[PDB]
Amino acid sequence: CPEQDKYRTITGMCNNRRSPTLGASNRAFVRWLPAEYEDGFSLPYGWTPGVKRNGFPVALARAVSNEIVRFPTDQLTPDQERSLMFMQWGQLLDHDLDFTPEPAA
Amino acid sequence: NCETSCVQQPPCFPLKIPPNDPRIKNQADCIPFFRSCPACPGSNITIRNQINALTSFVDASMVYGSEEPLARNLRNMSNQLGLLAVNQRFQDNGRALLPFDNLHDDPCLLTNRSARIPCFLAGDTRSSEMPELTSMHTLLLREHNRLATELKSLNPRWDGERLYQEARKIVGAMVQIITYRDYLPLVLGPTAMRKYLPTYRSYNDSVDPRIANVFTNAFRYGHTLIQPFMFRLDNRYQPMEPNPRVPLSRVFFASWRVVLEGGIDPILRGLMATPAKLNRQNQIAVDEIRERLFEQVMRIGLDLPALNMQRSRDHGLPGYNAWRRFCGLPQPETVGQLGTVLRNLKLARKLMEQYGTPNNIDIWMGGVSEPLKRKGRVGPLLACIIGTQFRKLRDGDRFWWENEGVFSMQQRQALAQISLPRIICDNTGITTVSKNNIFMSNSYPRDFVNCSTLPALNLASWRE
Ligand SMILES: *[C@@H]1O[C@H](CO[C@@H]2O[C@@H](C)[C@@H](O)[C@@H](O)[C@@H]2O)[C@@H](O[C@@H]2O[C@H](CO)[C@@H](O[C@@H]3O[C@H](CO)[C@@H](O)[C@H](O)[C@@H]3O)[C@H](O)[C@H]2NC(C)=O)[C@H](O)[C@H]1NC(C)=O
Ligand code: HEM
Ligand SMILES: O=c1[nH]c(=S)n(C[C@H]2CCCO2)c2[nH]cnc12
Ligand SMILES: *[C@@H]1O[C@H](CO)[C@@H](O)[C@H](O)[C@H]1NC(C)=O
Ligand SMILES: *[C@@H]1O[C@H](CO)[C@@H](O)[C@H](O)[C@H]1NC(C)=O
Ligand SMILES: [Ca+2]
Ligand SMILES: [Cl-]
Ligand SMILES: [Cl-]
Ligand SMILES: [Cl-]
Repeated sequence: CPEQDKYRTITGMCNNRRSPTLGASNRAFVRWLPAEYEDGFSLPYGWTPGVKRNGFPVALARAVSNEIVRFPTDQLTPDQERSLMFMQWGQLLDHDLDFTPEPAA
Repeated sequence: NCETSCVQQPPCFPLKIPPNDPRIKNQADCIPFFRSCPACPGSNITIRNQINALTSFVDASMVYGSEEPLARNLRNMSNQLGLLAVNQRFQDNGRALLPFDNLHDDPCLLTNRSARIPCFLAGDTRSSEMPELTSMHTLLLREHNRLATELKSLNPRWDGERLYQEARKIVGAMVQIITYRDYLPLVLGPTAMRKYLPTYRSYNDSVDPRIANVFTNAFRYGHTLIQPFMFRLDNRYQPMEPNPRVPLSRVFFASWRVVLEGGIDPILRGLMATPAKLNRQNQIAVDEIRERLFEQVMRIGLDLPALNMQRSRDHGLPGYNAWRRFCGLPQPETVGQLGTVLRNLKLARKLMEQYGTPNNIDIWMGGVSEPLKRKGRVGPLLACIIGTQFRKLRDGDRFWWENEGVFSMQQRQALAQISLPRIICDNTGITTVSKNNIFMSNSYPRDFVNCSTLPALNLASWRE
């Protein structure tokens, strides 16, 4: 890493001089808690039919969405103390922080 | 191909359809899903982990890129002005638009076949996902070029590289200020702001600045803020006819709406003068994202809240109680205890019915279910996850705008005057903007002022 620098590298490399990949692009996320997979290392909960998570059936994300998230859009409560710009900055900001790649179709 | 089939084979993890679904009547159908790429492909040793393709730093990497070849290609290399490349086919009332990207399977081209408007090219690949996002991306592009132009007048001997880096340094600090000064206090609330983000003291090189895997899901709390329409307003802040309220299912990847439907000014006015959707325990997320997400570019409309929950599983994220314990927050075991935590027993009963145990509640689902902190837009759990992350990004950033040596005292004093309404004033045809705080202000004309009353960024202390 250069000893004197006025500017960030594009990749984030060398921002932390002791561990120069920290916060740099194309690196694995840090984990604040150990991962929980159906097999302990790779398969996600819900992959194997009949395989339970912590003694209970894995709820379908779609069913959870239908039963808890679904609501009549006409009932929508506008936030009197927030603008739509508050939502938009959040997405814009998320896009400065993280993009999780997937394989192409 | 996870978009075309329902076969559960790598890299696909399709969402299964429950019986009596309000939209998908065939239980053999699915919601498309590609598993996030592993850090160690095909390993029998590693515990699967996902990759962050971007710099974790609040450094405007969504404008500049997180890789060297893309960062080069986003720049205007035709001269020594240190500018970002602009669209060579179109302009928004004499003002710059983002360049077009060159994708083999362009999803923007599908939103309006006849229009033939491809997706935009920016530092981040999702720039065209919604025209409100594109407008924000376009605004920051013009601001970089505006800063580079004024810096050129001030320092005529600065070459392209110097001008680009100095304007880039400014844009990043502007994103940092808006985020921590204006955005985050309104997300966390004063109590969580004081707890998780205490006054900045100094850079600490022992603070890990990486994005935590859970943050990629917890920060999706913002999906609860989404209105079902894209709102466009004219110079009088009145609904812009004939399409003032476009359903969100018809704006996803709709770059043609920016190009051919009035530019970024009606979209920015709509953002400032329309209230956000309030997250309520009985009104979590709208059907424009829950039933019709990406309807125009996919074989079936996606369900964003369901994808968030499938993603937390794909990423092997612990459930609600494990994250509660991590945050030093009580972990409810019973339906009565869950009810007390959520100050809503009816919602607690529904969560227990779906999940069986609060230990299994997916992090996004339990996080957005929590009652909101006073003057905040998240409950205790999301405030701890979000607060912790943004503390690490600030404290573990050597290029944080307040870290000594990054800017001079005079530049820091000039930068403290910046605001998002001023950036709108300086780079658009909008002459009437929200009063500070822009994220609170939402009612025209009560919360609005003329641009001429707002202080501009003083670049004088950038003269070498
Ligand atoms: C520089 O920053 C590090 C890391 O700070 C940690 O992360 C931040 C984002 C905030 O959440 C901080 O509150 C948090 O401390 C500081 O080092 C850390 O200090 C604590 C306290 O000394 C360490 O905890 C100890 O852990 C051992 C067991 O492993 C116990 O026996 C001790 O009693 C104590 O709990 C922690 O491990 C350490 N972490 C690292 C990565 O070094 C550091 O103090 C701070 N420096 C300054 C000048 O602010
Ligand atoms: C117009 C507004 C928004 C969308 C359209 C949108 C869409 C998504 C989708 C499709 C994903 C990927 C989902 C999947 O796992 O399959 C996604 C991810 C993330 N969002 Fe979304 N989002 C819109 C709006 C917001 C707002 C306002 C957010 C925050 C305040 C927000 C955050 C996020 C985050 C952090 C992710 C994960 C990103 C990653 O890849 O690491 N979104 N959103
Ligand atoms: O935040 C994200 N936004 C979009 S649009 N995508 C892409 C969509 C296309 C189909 C699969 O996912 C993401 N992939 C990973 N993260 C994101
Ligand atoms: C580069 O800059 C010049 C001068 O501002 C401009 O005319 C030209 O269109 C720009 N080219 C690109 C690719 O942005
Ligand atoms: C598609 O684009 C054309 C302009 O090229 C426009 O006239 C038409 O109304 C658009 N279609 C829809 C459904 O909005
Ligand atoms: Ca970044
Ligand atoms: Cl994590
Ligand atoms: Cl997106
Ligand atoms: Cl105006």
